[PDB]
Amino acid sequence: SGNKVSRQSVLCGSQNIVLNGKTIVMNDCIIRGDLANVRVGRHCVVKSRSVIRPPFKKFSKGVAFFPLHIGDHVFIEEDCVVNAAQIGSYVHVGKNCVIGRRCVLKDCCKILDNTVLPPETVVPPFTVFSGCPGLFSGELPECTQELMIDVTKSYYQKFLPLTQV
Amino acid sequence: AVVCVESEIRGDVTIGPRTVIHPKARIIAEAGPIVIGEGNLIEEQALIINAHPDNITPDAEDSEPKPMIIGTNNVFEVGCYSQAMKMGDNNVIESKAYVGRNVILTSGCIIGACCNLNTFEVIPENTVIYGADCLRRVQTERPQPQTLQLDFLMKILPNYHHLKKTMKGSS
Amino acid sequence: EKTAVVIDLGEAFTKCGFAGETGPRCIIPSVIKKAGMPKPIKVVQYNINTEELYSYLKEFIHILYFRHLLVNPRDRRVVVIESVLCPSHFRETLTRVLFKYFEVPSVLLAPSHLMALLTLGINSAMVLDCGYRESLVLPIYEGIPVLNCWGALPLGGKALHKELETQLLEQCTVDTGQSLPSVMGSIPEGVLEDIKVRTCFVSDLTRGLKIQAAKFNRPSPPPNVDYPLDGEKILHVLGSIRDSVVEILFEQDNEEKSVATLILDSLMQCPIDTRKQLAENLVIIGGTSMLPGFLHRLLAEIRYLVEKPKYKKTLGTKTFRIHTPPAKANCVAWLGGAIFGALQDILGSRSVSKEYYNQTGRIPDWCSL
Ligand SMILES: Nc1ncnc2c1ncn2[C@@H]1O[C@H](COP(=O)(O)OP(=O)(O)O)[C@@H](O)[C@H]1O
Repeated sequence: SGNKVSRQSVLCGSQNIVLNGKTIVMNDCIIRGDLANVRVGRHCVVKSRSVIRPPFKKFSKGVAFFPLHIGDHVFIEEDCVVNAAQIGSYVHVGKNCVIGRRCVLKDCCKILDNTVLPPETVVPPFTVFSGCPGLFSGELPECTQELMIDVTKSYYQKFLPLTQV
Repeated sequence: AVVCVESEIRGDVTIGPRTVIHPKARIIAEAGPIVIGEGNLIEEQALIINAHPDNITPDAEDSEPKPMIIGTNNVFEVGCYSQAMKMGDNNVIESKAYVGRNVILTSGCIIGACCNLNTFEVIPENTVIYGADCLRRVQTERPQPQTLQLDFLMKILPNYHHLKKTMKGSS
Repeated sequence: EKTAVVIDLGEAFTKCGFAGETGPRCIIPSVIKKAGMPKPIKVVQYNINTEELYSYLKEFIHILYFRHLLVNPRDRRVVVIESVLCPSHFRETLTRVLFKYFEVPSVLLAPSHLMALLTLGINSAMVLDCGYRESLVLPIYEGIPVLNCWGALPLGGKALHKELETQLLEQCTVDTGQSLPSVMGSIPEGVLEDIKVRTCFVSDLTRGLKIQAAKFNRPSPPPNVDYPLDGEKILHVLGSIRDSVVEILFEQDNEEKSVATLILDSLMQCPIDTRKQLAENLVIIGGTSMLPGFLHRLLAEIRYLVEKPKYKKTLGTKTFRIHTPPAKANCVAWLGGAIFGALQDILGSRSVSKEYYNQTGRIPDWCSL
């Protein structure tokens, strides 16, 4: 849809990836969509050179690590690591970050750059997280969250066709 | 072992059994013969190295003639490299671990996220490092080399076993 | 009714909790982690712009009640655990933040030793506070804190940290990445403090004599464990090092300046009654005092210093029975503030009313009017 397919789009079994409207399909990343699911949504903005892959598909007898969980209109940065997380919608992600073990972020929850979290992490709605361990930077403003969502979709659709062959 | 076609190997690497290398498993074992273990899972985006060449230039009597090795249940995750890690029994390497040169990884080794391994440091058993706190010898007995961290490693290995059969069937 | 805001303070920390709160809800230092600024800017600043401090006060007090309280204190009073020697103008800047900015009901200023007296439930007392950067002895004459007799000297852990950095200049076997004597420039004293928390053990008085031998004409460096810092920085420190930093607390050669000197002389200005009183009416507060093997070695040296020539005659034979804190000596002061704010709602009259500061804009301290 809105995500203009990049010229160098490559991934390893990316069967779970949505054609998000008003987005920007970035290259240099990876996606293990054939393994499990991922909650993709329209109006988002994902950067390049990312590290995306589903954690598991609840590989234990009960319920192990789920696929993923994410939202729409989120502001995703670059070089982040996604593993055992549960993100929300219109969230401003951090650059070169890493998803904590059993992480859970609600909608518009801001993320710090190069930040991670410990085992069994959680985050509230429009709550800024931080630290190498599970830490909270603060809270994100809802007005700034919707503004970042709209500006992210705008800049995504703007720079989406940049040599996206 | 799952010798994946996408698993890019290089050089003479006499691997071992159950060394399921996942897709895009870029490696190098030419200047040092890296033998794989029994019960690991070489995930995507890895980087196995062998004999750091003359770019760094070891001007200290380069007469190495030493090959790398591996161990049982030592599954290394994505992002993390492998700069000739002399591993052992159940030494898992999580995401983005900057593997160091001379780190004799013993048992119960939980290589945390973004933990640059210490060169010329004897990695003893039963020690899990912290993420932001580098060289944290926390959990000296909780992360025990046998029955605690190795038991947790064998427990995580079950999903790796189901994934091993699934990847062998999906291919 | 309402639980008054009991807030501990000091050179190093700033703790808080409800009225009658039994437990360290949190521990905040006496600094402010300024946004944008890589280091947490302190608040214990003197001869400085009280306006930027006013900003620190507004923001810090705001988030401070959000830390220890998570609720607006405009309903209940605020127990302000002060201590003397702080700039009263700065104290009024705090007051204007309270009343003129947050419009709190009423507050009251009380020293630490007063709350210590509240904890022991006694009246006379000879108590010393082991402050961060200083020393603070305060005698009480049956509920009356003695003015002319006191203790206040720059004799705290901060100077000991300076001594620690001196040892870091001397004793430094930081491995490569293997000595590296203070090659790295600055030192994080907070990290050094927690290093002391996990390492600074305290020796014996005879070992204090061993340290005296180490000064002129070496004994028992163990127990001693090295210190590994992240980034290939491992170095060893002897036990004699940290014990030397503890033992140097009594250098009285040609100056006669120490802790016991201050205590003894403070008692020297006391009268006959107060002498035997403070001998039995004796307690010690302060967090710095809480060291392993220091209070008894300390006490032994105190009893030894009773044998000093001008003290056997004058003071001499006096039982120095000491009260003990029911909890951590540092927190015991905050606990005394909790004691006061817990069951004393009647004493709101003594608490500084907001109204007076509204119609006044000031508060006359212990001066005229
Ligand atoms: N358990 C302890 N052992 C040694 N020193 C301590 C302990 N607890 C606190 N301290 C130190 O003693 C001092 C007393 O704390 P605080 O009330 O913050 O002092 P001040 O009033 O001078 O700031 C602080 O410097 C603190 O670092």
